[PDB]
Amino acid sequence: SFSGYLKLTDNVYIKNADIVEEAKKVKPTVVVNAANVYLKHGGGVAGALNKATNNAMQVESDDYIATNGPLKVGGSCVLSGHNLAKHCLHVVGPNVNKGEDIQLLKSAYENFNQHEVLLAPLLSAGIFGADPIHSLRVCVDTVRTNVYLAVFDKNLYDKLVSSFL
Ligand SMILES: Cc1nc(C#N)c(N)o1
Repeated sequence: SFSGYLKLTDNVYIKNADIVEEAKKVKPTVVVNAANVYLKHGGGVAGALNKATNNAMQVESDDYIATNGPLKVGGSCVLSGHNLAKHCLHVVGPNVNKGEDIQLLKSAYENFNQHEVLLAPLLSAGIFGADPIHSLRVCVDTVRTNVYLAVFDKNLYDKLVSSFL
């Protein structure tokens, strides 16, 4: 199962890891993708997860969008986890660089409560432009299920752990 995680709360764990390598190792039931409403997995966590699936995640996602239309900011959909997980929960956190409402971050984390255990990144962090310290706070105050957070950046991981209240 999940190894080397630091326990933050009753249900939130954190590790300095590449979520792709973590998913390939653990093969979790659910890996969370830091998705956008169009499921265009170009960069950040989404680009990395999609590249690990040899673009199969993008092909599946394009068919999903053709059928259903775009997701809402704060929403999610469950698709295949391909070679990374049983399922991928594509969750859209607000993108601060596109001027989206940061208050939607709690709605985005609420999607995690539909899954007993997840491997996930910090929503709206990285190229989505939100403060990762704030994202971790919203995560711990919103998610009640077991969430294993993978933080790619070592310096950010250290800052997150050392400043955790
Ligand atoms: C290549 C890569 N970039 C990230 C991020 N963020 C990741 N998980 O893997």
